[PDB]
Amino acid sequence: PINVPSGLPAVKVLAKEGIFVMTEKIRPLEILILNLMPDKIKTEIQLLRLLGNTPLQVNVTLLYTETHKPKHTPIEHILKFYTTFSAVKDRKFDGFIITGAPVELLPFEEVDYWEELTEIMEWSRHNVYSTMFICWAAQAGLYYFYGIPKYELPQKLSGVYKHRVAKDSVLFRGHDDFFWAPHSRYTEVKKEDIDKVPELEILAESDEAGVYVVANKSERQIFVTGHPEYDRYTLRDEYYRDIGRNLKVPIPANYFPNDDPTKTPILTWWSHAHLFFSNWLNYCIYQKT
Amino acid sequence: PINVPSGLPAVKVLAKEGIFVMTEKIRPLEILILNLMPDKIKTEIQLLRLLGNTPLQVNVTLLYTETHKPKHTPIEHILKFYTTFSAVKDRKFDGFIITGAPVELLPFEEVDYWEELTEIMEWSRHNVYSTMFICWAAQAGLYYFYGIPKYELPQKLSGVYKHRVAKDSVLFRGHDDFFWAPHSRYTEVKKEDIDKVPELEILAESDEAGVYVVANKSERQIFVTGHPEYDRYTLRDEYYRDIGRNLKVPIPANYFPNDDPTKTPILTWWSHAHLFFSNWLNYCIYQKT
Repeated sequence: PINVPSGLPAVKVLAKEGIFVMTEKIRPLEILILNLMPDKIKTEIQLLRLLGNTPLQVNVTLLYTETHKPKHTPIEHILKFYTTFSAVKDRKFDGFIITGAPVELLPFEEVDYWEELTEIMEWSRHNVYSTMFICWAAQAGLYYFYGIPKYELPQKLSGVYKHRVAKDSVLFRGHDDFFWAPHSRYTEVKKEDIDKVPELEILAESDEAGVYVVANKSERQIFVTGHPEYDRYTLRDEYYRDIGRNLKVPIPANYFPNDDPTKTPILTWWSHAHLFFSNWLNYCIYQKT
Repeated sequence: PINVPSGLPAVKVLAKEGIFVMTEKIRPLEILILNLMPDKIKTEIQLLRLLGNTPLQVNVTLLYTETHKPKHTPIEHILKFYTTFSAVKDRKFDGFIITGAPVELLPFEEVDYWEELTEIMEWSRHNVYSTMFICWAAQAGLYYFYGIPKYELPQKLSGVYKHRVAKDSVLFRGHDDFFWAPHSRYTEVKKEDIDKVPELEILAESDEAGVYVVANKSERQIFVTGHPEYDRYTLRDEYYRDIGRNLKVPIPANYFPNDDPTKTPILTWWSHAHLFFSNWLNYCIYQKT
């Protein structure tokens, strides 16, 4: 069902979970991913897992900035699998995901590649049917399209938080009254700013985590502040990493049994993640363009 | 997406939840429903809700026994919308749902229409790709195909119960470690009987509710002992009904806030229900026949 570049690590990883990606030649959906994460291989796997759960054919195209300051991912992988804005200016896509980045703490305009991002964002307004913006990207987009500013939090929001649906959307078909989603970020946007923009609507939120999903009335722009796509272990690995660097930090919230980091975490947000991305593909894209 | 008979009440009901059924003329999936419930209109709505959540086209055919002893549903509705085994012997279907019935307390062979049911069940072995059997039907089928007997429970199992996945299946893609499903029945089948039949596998179970989902190795037969398709209110209406008949009975388990029947119930099993029926349609049927 989902099609991806030939040697992508995700193929063999996902193959282990019954998810058989492919690498060969109604029409398939064209889904673009602008991967801004530091661990690009992990994020690929997490997103591809959810784009594949479906009977629709998806073709995935992996995009990067021409500005590369080497973070985690090695240069070879980006060179092999990733393309630039220039090679896709001229195409149109049914969907587009712009992922998080570890960049919350700078003003938007003082990010290396804000100007590139801006051109791409603007382009997606016209060449992508529905664009989804995750984590810091939600903030970048809410800011660039609607003037919605971000704010530093007293401390880091890191854990799994409980949410409710604030406004009906097809995106939340199949949801229970309450669901869980991970958040991991040092900044936030606010109901009170968003509330001043009629084009925007708050679809889900959390008392602990705040605004979670906001969207256009047409749902051609969807802003997600958390990380529904994270693995059971994602937060744990981050925790063990920081602790191993002798940094003192909070145990992620509502994640570890009894808040015990040796005791393995309980997976509570898979259902939401899967429903959410299926609905996007089926309801926000396939049945609309 | 989902197609159904012209005047079905479900059309207008589901239309209220954005689910636009249809009534006109890859090919559509042919899904047969043998509705044995006493409230046939309710069950239609509950099942159609979950068969429709999908990008695949489904055509639904509503089947009944030629034996009718009038329960709840009026004769006019059955006469208008329902057809008999004879009119469908000759067709083949991709999927088939056989629903519950209020019949647990009789031996199988002393049910009015066991012999009709038996002929239909046998037929589905050959003319239906994947057959799903719910509530009492799970028991009828487990019994008829594998010799698996049912047992009376000390008291009635009535509530929402927590479950785990016991064996991996595509049916449970997107599930959390633990999920909820309603059960409402006076009888049960047992791990210990099922365990003696290699063709069977237990896919989900509950410590409180017991065996929940069992299946063929090919998943061409799926047995569900609970009612994932129930509305928020289904258990409440049953409760108010029985209490109004001055019958003393248990408050349904894990359903009412604080076990208070005026306080409205919290919907906790929608996610599971939706994932489960999507997976059936996508993974157990569409990608196989």
